[PDB]
Amino acid sequence: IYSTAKVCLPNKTATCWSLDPDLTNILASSRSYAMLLFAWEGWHNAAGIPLKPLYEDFTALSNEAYKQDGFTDTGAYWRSWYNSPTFEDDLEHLYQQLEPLYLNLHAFVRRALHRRYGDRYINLRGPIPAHLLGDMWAQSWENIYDMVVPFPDKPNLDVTSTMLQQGWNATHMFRVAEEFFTSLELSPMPPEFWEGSMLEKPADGREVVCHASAWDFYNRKDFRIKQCTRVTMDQLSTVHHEMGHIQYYLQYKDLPVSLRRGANPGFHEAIGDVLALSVSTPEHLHKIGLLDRVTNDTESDINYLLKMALEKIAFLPFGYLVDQWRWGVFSGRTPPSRYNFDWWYLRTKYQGICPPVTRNETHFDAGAKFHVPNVTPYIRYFVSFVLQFQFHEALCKEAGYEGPLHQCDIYRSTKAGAKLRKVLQAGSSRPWQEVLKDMVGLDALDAQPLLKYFQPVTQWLQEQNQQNGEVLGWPEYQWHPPLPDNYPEGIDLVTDEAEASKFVEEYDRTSQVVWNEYAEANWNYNTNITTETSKILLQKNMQIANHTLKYGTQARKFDVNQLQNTTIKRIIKKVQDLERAALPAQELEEYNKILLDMETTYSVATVCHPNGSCLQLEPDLTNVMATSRKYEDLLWAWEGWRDKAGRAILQFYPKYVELINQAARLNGYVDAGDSWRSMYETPSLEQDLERLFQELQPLYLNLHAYVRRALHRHYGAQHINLEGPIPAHLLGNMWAQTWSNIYDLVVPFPSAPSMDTTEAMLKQGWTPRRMFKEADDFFTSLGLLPVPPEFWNKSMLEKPTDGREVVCHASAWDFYNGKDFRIKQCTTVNLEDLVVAHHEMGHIQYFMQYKDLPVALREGANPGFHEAIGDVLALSVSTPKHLHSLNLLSSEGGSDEHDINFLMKMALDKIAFIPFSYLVDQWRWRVFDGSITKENYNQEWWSLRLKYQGLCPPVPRTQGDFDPGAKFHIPSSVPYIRYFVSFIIQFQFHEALCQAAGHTGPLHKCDIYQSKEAGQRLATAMKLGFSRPWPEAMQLITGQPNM
Amino acid sequence: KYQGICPPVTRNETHFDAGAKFHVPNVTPYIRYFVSFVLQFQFHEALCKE
Amino acid sequence: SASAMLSYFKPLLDWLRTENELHGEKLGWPQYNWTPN
Ligand SMILES: *[C@@H]1O[C@H](CO)[C@@H](O[C@@H]2O[C@H](CO)[C@@H](O)[C@H](O)[C@H]2NC(C)=O)[C@H](O)[C@H]1NC(C)=O
Ligand SMILES: *[C@@H]1O[C@H](CO)[C@@H](O[C@@H]2O[C@H](CO)[C@@H](O)[C@H](O)[C@H]2NC(C)=O)[C@H](O)[C@H]1NC(C)=O
Ligand SMILES: *[C@@H]1O[C@H](CO)[C@@H](O[C@@H]2O[C@H](CO)[C@@H](O)[C@H](O)[C@H]2NC(C)=O)[C@H](O)[C@H]1NC(C)=O
Ligand SMILES: *[C@@H]1O[C@H](CO)[C@@H](O[C@@H]2O[C@H](CO)[C@@H](O)[C@H](O)[C@H]2NC(C)=O)[C@H](O)[C@H]1NC(C)=O
Ligand SMILES: *[C@@H]1O[C@H](CO)[C@@H](O)[C@H](O)[C@H]1NC(C)=O
Ligand SMILES: *[C@@H]1O[C@H](CO)[C@@H](O)[C@H](O)[C@H]1NC(C)=O
Repeated sequence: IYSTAKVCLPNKTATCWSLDPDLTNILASSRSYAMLLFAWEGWHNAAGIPLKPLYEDFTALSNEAYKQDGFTDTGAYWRSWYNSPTFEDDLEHLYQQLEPLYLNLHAFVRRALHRRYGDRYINLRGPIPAHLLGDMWAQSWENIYDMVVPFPDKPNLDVTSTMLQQGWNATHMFRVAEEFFTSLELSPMPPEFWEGSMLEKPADGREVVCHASAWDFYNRKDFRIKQCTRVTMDQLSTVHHEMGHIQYYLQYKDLPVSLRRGANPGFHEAIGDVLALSVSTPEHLHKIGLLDRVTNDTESDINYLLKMALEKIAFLPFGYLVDQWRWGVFSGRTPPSRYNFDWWYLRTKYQGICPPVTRNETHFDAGAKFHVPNVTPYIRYFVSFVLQFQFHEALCKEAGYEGPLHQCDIYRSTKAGAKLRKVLQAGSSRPWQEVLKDMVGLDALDAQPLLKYFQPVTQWLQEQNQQNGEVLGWPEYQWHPPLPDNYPEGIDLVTDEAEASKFVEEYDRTSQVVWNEYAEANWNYNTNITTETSKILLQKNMQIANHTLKYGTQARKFDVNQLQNTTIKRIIKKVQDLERAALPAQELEEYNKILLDMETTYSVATVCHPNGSCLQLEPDLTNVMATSRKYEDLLWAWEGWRDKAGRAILQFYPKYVELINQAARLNGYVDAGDSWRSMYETPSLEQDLERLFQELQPLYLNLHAYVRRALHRHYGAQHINLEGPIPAHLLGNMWAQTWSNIYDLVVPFPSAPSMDTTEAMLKQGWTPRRMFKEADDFFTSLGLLPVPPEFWNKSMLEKPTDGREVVCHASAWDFYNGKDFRIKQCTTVNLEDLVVAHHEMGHIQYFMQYKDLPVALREGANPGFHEAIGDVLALSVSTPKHLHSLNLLSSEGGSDEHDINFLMKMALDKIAFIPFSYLVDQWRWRVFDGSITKENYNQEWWSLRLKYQGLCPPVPRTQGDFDPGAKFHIPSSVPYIRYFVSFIIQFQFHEALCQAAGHTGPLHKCDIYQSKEAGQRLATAMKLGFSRPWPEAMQLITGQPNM
Repeated sequence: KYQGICPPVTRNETHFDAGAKFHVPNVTPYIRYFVSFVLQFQFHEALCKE
Repeated sequence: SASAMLSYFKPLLDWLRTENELHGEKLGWPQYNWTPN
């Protein structure tokens, strides 16, 4: 049952793991907590549950057999081999002596495991979960030595090259072992060993595992160690160990056959291990000749001693624990109902190990160990590990070696071998106490030589634990690690830190180049709209979609919750979702086609006069809206544009909503409004925005009332009444987002002092290049670094060279390479042109500030942060003082009349835009989650238009007119709440920078110029980019974390 | 193991729950009560038999 | 469950659908911005 047991995964129950070939490799090499725990629980259940009744029956039968034999117990018979009436008390004293070393080692390893696995599955005052260590039974901790190596810079000792350098093979190893033995007056080894034994089998059958075997044919001339000798340091040590076994056999092979097998079970392993440890010393290795040069340092010594400690000290509690439980079971002190209770009591008490899952009496965790079913005593290994160091210390004292005990050797110390032979020849004739007294002078087992051997490692461990302030031992003995989330089915997830770092490095490397190529292609298509450029842009779009799908699917195998970091965790979280790439191939093609169709039918739309003339939006329809003061012309333009664009887009919009909702659901979000609101990482974004708007409402209401009064003064009373909304087209935009920015109708009081920003630009020689240069100069003077020089001669800002100039409106471009910061906008020359220029230079400087960041975080702290940072300086520049400094004349605050006029002009923008921005994006959110159906798209749009804004449709509308489709951002499918958020927080940033500028006064006219402290404060928070959540950067800029 | 009861709240090595019993600080042996409870019924059965 | 309510009026729903199809009436009110005065 032990041999045939296997653990199989919950699914795909075709073939499944066994212990020795499979389970050992995963439980030694893997570092996934879920996988390690799955293997541990599966193996222990599988091998333990069906072994309990058999063990109870065997216990009863064996006890009865040996009671008939004379012993009171089976455990009494097992203890009778050592013939010590107080064996248990001696073992308890030995473990109490070895306790401090194990406590220091246990605390150190627990600290390392807590660093690796985090303070939720492992706490620093408590036991270590059983599976986390190297072994399945926590027996030895070698496989954990990767995270525990002390000062790993010094390479570990090995002569792996030297056996290939000079011919060693296999026969010579036994020759050097034999001559080393003869260098101690130990008896020579008979010729039957040489050719009669086995060392390597070319084709004579399929050899056994042959890890270790020494044979003692009872005829006084036959001795074999089948080993399958290799050429390795540990192979040489095992050669010496097995030859020590054989030397024991040969030297004590004089007494009768009954008086054999050594003084007690545990003398043979000790005798072999003494020579095995004394041979691996560097000094003896050098004296043999396998180590050419003898370097020296305490670091390699500490490394070797810690590896030895992990091998042996980690085992000693287990060896004592296994037999203690079996003695308790055999004696009857543990009925077949406290098997697991007493087993885990012992495991926690002696080893400090905690079960990873809750166990109870249906389980048999002792049956998972090999020696419990295949009934074999276990305390021989404990006794041998103690005796080996006792013997070694005694031999080195007799050998005359002075110094550290672990570096001692007995080579060419024949004087020390005489007493070794004297003890060895005894065999089982005398009680082992007398033999030990002969060898060392002590009667019983002692742990003093063991502690003396491990003195340097234990001193280093004590110093490290005291420095780290760890508590030795495990208080909170009740603590048990929590079950991992979705444990039974989430086991095949990579949670390794090195793997995540490799993935993030590879993703950054490939994404940098693919996105740089995409930036080049986008620039070329932007400035060179043609057929070949469009085709190359489309092929690059397909390439980027395939790359994003591949790397997102790769990152979806990771477990972002179990990673212990911030940067890589953020990167994996960001790349884990697929930007519309989660859709199936047919769905993705349809989604791209519908997006392109909506963008196209919005871009090429034109409204034609009855006489035949046709007008596009961007060149003249916007102008015929901004400059005309005739009700019929405005109504014709408004209605015609809304009709054409909206009725074109309405045919496609419902399908687009369904597809984007499907993609955002496949990405783990809900209904594609959550996907858009998750850019701000605030779960309560909607409430915050509503509160901000409610704060802003009274000022907008006052401005709306004043503008309505002025418009009634102009247009009369038939078209506008003083109680009620204003028609949506009498304001100055096709959408009334920035209404009456053309404010000649609403100017508060037209005083004689009045600047002409639009006319001053034409009057002066303000070329676009020179004003862009002036913006750069002001940006530099603020305290921020300039743009690289090639930006001026590499970017275009004047005019196109193709059939279509550009799309209606776009933004700045970054190439992710740390060198290209191109700009695209060109709108002749105007005041609005100056402010848009300053906005785009702010955008470029934001793009350039985080060049040192990884590509995945090369995105900006918040979607609205980009616009806010770009526009705070533009807000500062538009002041009357800074406009006075630059080709204009303005009295600034000297004339309060002109100040009120400037404030009104600056308020007709940035107010009446806040309601519109929130309005359009809010409408979209309600459409995306099904609150607004296809039937009442227009109804709900105009309800929001009347509620938040104060506008009414100039002409009656019907279902079937898609007015929201006249905006550019609705068919282009770009979020809009970024503009509301940016308009809200750019004034916060202006206030903070003015406060840092050293003066406050009239904030509405305060300007930042040569204020290096404010620029530095802005730079220290613009540079984090997306690496940290938005509130941190907002607090760094301002102090108040929230909007 | 013997009584079959659990602590209502989690304990650790900081606590000393054995000292809450009167006999532990006021050092007095306690197995005399177990022995007497076992013995009194033996005496009763023997007397009833006789 | 609203299914029993729909089953109660199923003959009427069928006849109403037939009559509306014959008269060519558009369900709903796709002139929502309409008031009598
Ligand atoms: C392993 O190789 C060793 C040498 O590396 C072989 O033993 C030696 O063979 C050479 C042949 O030139 C002799 O001169 C030596 O006397 C041999 N003995 C020693 C101790 O060096 C050996 O035969 C090889 N063994 C196997 C099993 O293939
Ligand atoms: C390497 O240096 C160590 C000391 O760092 C040497 O240890 C000395 O060992 C000799 C006997 O071999 C003692 O007499 C000295 O007292 C030891 N020194 C200390 C500081 O304990 C060691 O022998 C050197 N060589 C090797 C090969 O390890
Ligand atoms: C864990 O995150 C930290 C930062 O929070 C990383 O530290 C730096 O990470 C960057 C980006 O990978 C590297 O360029 C630096 O070399 C890292 N610095 C140091 C001192 O290590 C850290 O690398 C992350 N851990 C892993 C395993 O990637
Ligand atoms: C033993 O457990 C007690 C009770 O849980 C611990 O005392 C609490 O410790 C936590 C962690 O510091 C504090 O937040 C609580 O306020 C403590 N409660 C009280 C009543 O003091 C105690 O720290 C644990 N001791 C050890 C050695 O692990
Ligand atoms: C734009 O494309 C045309 C194709 O005729 C080519 O001649 C021209 O050089 C291109 N311009 C740039 C700046 O690449
Ligand atoms: C994207 O990769 C898939 C992998 O199967 C490939 O079949 C497909 O052709 C690729 N797409 C394009 C547009 O080349």
